Amino acid sequence: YRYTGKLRPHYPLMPTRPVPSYIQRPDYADHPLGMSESEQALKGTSQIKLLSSEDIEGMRLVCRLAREVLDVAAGMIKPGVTTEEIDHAVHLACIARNCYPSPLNYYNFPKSCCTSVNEVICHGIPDRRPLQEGDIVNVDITLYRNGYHGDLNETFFVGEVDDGARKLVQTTYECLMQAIDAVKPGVRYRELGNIIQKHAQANGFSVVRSYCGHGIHKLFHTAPNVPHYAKNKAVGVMKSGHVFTIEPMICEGGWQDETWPDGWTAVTRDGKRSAQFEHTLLVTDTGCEILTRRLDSARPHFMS
Ligand SMILES: O=C(NO)c1ccnc2c1ccn2Cc1ccccc1
Ligand SMILES: [Co+2]
Ligand SMILES: [Co+2]
Ligand SMILES: [Mg+2]
Ligand code: NA
Repeated sequence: YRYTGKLRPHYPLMPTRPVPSYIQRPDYADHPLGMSESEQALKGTSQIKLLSSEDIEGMRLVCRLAREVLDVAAGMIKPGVTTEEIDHAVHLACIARNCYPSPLNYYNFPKSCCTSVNEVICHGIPDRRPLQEGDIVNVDITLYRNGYHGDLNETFFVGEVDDGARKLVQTTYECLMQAIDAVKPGVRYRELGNIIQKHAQANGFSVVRSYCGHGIHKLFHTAPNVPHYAKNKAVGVMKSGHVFTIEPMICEGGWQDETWPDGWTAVTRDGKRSAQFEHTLLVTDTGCEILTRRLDSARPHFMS
């Protein structure tokens, strides 16, 4: 395998972390290939759940808890910290909040969060590599509580970064917020990729095509499919009571991705950097609520 950049996996991985049996588990947690029977059943349906009041309270709760866990991870980002140590802290933080860390054994993913450095687009596996000054790193969190999943991510700076890193991360965050600002009943899910790609291209960046936003609630990934690029053919119209993610991945060079031999880590084919942000959103009559927002600070972590 020809690595596309400088990054390499740093093995061994710490042995798999257990979740106490007192924590409710999603179906895939105990499936040997990590398959979700509930996702596979709804595979090939395009109908989007209208959440009940009970469902909405359950999503507010788990999305609030997932934000608290991302904020734990954000506190740790500095030179010399391993991504494995971030994952260990995340894993304990979930457990402390009576949540299952959704990524764990999702299609056999080995860890409790994804940590994506520099050319990694998404789904990076926490490992023994110490963060270096100049790195950008994304931490992607998803929790499962009382049957509901809540999903968010942010990209962070590792000490001082270059002007390129600042522009890439700022623009990706702007893409996400412009998409969110368009969300309201009656808007087609395919329109968000037009707004995202228009703002990436105006700043000289490309948009990953292989990974999309998703419906989320009782399932980790379900309808709708929400592409981040222009002129996609996503099916569906936003209705009050829909919940889904927007999670644009923006790249310095081309959009093309490939996967490491580990089967998970997605990287730019050209080895240039990619950044990502993600929120979980509830469509309301007036617009949108950001279920994974910060409650106690106006700005994402990179802004400070
Ligand atoms: O937080 C997440 N997204 O916002 C999240 C998303 C999608 N897939 C995930 C994670 C967790 C683990 N896998 C599963 C996987 C399956 C085949 C290839 C690569 C990864
Ligand atoms: Co996520
Ligand atoms: Co997601
Ligand atoms: Mg090394
Ligand atoms: Na990256």
